[PDB]
Amino acid sequence: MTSTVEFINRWQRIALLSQSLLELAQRGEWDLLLQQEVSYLQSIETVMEKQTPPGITRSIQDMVAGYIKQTLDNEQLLKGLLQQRLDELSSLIGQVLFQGPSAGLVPRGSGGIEGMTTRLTRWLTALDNFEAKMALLPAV
Repeated sequence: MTSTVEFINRWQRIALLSQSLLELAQRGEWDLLLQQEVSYLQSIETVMEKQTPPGITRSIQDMVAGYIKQTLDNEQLLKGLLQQRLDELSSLIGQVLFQGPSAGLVPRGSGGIEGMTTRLTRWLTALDNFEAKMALLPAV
């Protein structure tokens, strides 16, 4: 049951990762967001590579759908929080737009803020990508 184990375990990892990253975002610990970033996005992509058949079984789908509720709620709260956070941060760095919930805040950071902005913008658009594409999953 290798594909079963990988599918449920990876959804479990994404659920626990997004939960952890949510708590950290609520506490202001952006450091572990930047670290576990690559971990979270990797787990997302690799579970989505495990395309399960239309006729998925009861227990698998129930546990998976639970982890899907976890990660989509955690990442929803992450998405809005980090959208408003990068909003404020770009306002601190220079000036934010009245509306700019996309990859446009700080075009050339140059110094240490360069990595922060480019990561978290690629991150938010990869979150929105996961959200959308996994909602578009015809067979999970």
